[PDB]
Amino acid sequence: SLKPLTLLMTSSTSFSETINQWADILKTTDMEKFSFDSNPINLLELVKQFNLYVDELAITCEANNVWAKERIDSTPNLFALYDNSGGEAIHGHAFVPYYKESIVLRRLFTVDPNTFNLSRFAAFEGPCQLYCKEHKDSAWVKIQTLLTLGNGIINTLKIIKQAQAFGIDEAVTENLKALKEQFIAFQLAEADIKESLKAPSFAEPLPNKESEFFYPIDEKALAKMNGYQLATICLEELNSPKPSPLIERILSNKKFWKRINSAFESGVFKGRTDDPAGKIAKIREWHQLLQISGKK
Amino acid sequence: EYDYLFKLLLIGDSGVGKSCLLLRFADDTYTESYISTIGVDFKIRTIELDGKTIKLQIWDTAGQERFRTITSSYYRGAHGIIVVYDVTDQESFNNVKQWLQEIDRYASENVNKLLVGNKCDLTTKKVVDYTTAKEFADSLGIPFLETSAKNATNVEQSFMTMAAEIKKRM
Ligand SMILES: Nc1nc2c(ncn2[C@@H]2O[C@H](COP(=O)(O)OP(=O)(O)O)[C@@H](O)[C@H]2O)c(=O)[nH]1
Ligand SMILES: [K+]
Ligand SMILES: [K+]
Ligand SMILES: [K+]
Ligand SMILES: [K+]
Ligand SMILES: [K+]
Ligand SMILES: [Mg+2]
Repeated sequence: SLKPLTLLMTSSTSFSETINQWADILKTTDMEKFSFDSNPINLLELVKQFNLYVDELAITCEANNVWAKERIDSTPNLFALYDNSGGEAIHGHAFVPYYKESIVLRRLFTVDPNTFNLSRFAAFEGPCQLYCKEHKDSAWVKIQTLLTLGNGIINTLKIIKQAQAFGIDEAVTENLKALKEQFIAFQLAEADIKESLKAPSFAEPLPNKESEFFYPIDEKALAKMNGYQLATICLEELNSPKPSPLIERILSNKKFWKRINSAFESGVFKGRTDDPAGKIAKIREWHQLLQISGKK
Repeated sequence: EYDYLFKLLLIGDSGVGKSCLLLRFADDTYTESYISTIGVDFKIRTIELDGKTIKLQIWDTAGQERFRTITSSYYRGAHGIIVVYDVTDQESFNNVKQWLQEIDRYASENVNKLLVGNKCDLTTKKVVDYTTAKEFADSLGIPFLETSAKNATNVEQSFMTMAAEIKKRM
């Protein structure tokens, strides 16, 4: 009878070292002499810890102003040039060129702890994979590599737990091989990023009093935005706690409302995991409020 | 306690319907809600044919480019791959080309293919004519079905067909 093996987790230790620990265990153990038990493995906590890492990473990119390092335009964000959506909604999101990259980052990578999957941020998925093609070596590529590995690890383990549950051994055995490889791969990628994160020499651009999510959007630019687009923006701003100056602008302006609303009624937002129904209602409220106030 | 075990694989662009297909077919349900599959997942339904009972180990894959490392692992093991495109999505069809290439690059020598045009119920928003698709399909002797995972339209028939097509080759 061969020793039982599992990959446990200390209560507060971070994703990075957690991986690193498992990385040792997996490297230094002749996996032939053990029988792997995935039951004690705490996906939920790992997911929690990972999303927490995604967040921290996102924060430093913004803070170190990594994105400015990474420009050649003044096009509203790194990916703007790569949108061919025609401001359509794509699985609940329209493309809005003003999104901060660090928001884009979080949304392509954080893991829905509920599903161990991704909540669609679709409008940027094409533009992003495009930018990647035309900018190997770019921080976004290096970062996304790293984060995808993150994602991978989680998925692998889920697949192991699941396969064990159904006795599918071919899978469980092979997936352990892979997991180890993802493990190292992750550790490399983690090292490799450290350069790409270095704060450029040009000074920190001055904070945006108006939104947590979008770069500034002047009234000219905002006006060219469509129903789905403004709609998309409203839903995003509701991820702040206090109402934003930006959403107030949008909701106060009488011209923007018809298209915002029809966007809503169109139903493209129905399937969002971010309580669309609730958000929509609240947006309607705030709009109703505002039109009362602007009746002077 | 089963007669056969076929390993199946759905590939295709992101959001073309792979997972709703797998879901309607396995659990006979559908959720409107927007989730993108990470890496892979697998569901297992047992089918009966001729009238041997066949266990289907169906593996769902992520469409995105960045998952390819992973998805590509599960290619060699598959008895049959279903490539899926979304009939209202032009590029998704244009992409079948690469998807077929990825099959050549990764899966077995003799893997059983199947082209599926999903979201067929969206009549007004459609853009890929059954004909044009079916011709391309026939160009390569790969069976082809339009389907709506939402409506159930042909989802059952699709996996049946893929399964039968496999037994024939065993
Ligand atoms: N009308 C219609 N919409 C669909 C159908 N299948 C998928 N969709 C929509 O497209 C989304 C993406 O499907 P999903 O299974 O996530 O695609 P995957 O990324 O290929 O697995 C779904 O959540 C639905 O909103 C279908 O058969 N008919
Ligand atoms: K557990
Ligand atoms: K960091
Ligand atoms: K709020
Ligand atoms: K927040
Ligand atoms: K729909
Ligand atoms: Mg999917």
